[PDB]
Amino acid sequence: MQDSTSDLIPAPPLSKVPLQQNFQDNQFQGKWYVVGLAGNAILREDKDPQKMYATIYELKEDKSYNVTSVLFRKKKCDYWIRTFVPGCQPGEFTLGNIKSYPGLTSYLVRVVSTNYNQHAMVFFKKVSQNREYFKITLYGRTKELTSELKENFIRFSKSLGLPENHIVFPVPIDQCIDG
Repeated sequence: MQDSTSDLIPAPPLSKVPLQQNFQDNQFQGKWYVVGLAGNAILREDKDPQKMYATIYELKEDKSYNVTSVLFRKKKCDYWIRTFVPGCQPGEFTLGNIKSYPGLTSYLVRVVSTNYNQHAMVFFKKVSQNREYFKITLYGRTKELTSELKENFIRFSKSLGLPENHIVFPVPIDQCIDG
């Protein structure tokens, strides 16, 4: 080292960090296909790639979401649920009961921009008693998306988020409706 190196990129603006308008819970609740995964505390290893899964957002008549994440087995798909609830208004939600929770310190969720006919992007941020990690995902609320969406998800995140940490889309297809 000790020579010209790669520190060219300037401070990345929020341009990769927009937020959904006043979209409503009562119609937003649905089932997306997990299509990319990036965060500072996320483990993307070439040796051990992450299989993609699915998650369904189901609102309840009490400004709250019960979210079902679907996973793949060798020939079965199973369900597990986490809850999400809007903070004070639409656009901001939290997970669990971090106010009442012991080792959960601060869980805030804010989807960036959805395109429910193609794709949507999530900004997930949370802390445990003393751990700080955040994750951003892109998934497909439709049966199919675009083949450009692969390069486009990398190039958009790359231009704004460069290769800072574990920010990639190690998510193949393998939709569980085909199994």
